[PDB]
Amino acid sequence: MNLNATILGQAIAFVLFVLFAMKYVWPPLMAAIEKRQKEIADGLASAERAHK
Amino acid sequence: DLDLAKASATDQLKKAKAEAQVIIEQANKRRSQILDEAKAEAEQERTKIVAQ
Repeated sequence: MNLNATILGQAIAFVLFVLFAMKYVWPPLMAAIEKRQKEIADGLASAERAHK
Repeated sequence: DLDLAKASATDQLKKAKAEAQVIIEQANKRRSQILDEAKAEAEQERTKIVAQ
């Protein structure tokens, strides 16, 4: 079919989109989930210490 | 609930301290009673002996 220089342009485009997601998108996301988990587990700890 | 646990715990500890104070005070009262009654009893029996 039409194997084209488009394939190489799109390889560079693939790695560029990977880089954009790698630098800007993904790094800022991790913290929220851990904070929300922490504020639920500490309550179970508090109940245990009340009983103790 | 943990706040309630701490409050009741402090109340109970202070109550135990007050009970300890009262109990040891009665111990001291008993000691004074025993000492002075022993002195009086000794004198009573001695006076009886010389009368005899």
